[PDB]
Amino acid sequence: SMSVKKPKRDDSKDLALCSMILTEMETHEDAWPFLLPVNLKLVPGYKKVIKKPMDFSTIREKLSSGQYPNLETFALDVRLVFDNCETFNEDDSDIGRAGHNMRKYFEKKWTDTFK
Repeated sequence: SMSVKKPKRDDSKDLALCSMILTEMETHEDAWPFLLPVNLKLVPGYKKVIKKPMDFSTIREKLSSGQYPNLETFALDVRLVFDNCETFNEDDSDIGRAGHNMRKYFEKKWTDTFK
């Protein structure tokens, strides 16, 4: 509350560490469905169904331009990429399996880096 604060967690490395995680996601072999925005002209149904499209390149631009106020907003966009993927793709498809794998990969890096 006013003049009553928990001890200050060091957040000065968060930007660099989120960049490193994102590099590792970008370079994973199953990253291909997620690297670029879904082409809303060429993929029927995507525009209407997925209210908030997200992809790694868009996260990279937002990161590089100070559009994440803190590490939680960064994790919310990463998770959005995988939540979108599950919304649009069957579990038993290459892209559906890609999303589950990437989410797992992300969550481990996240826990090991910050928890």
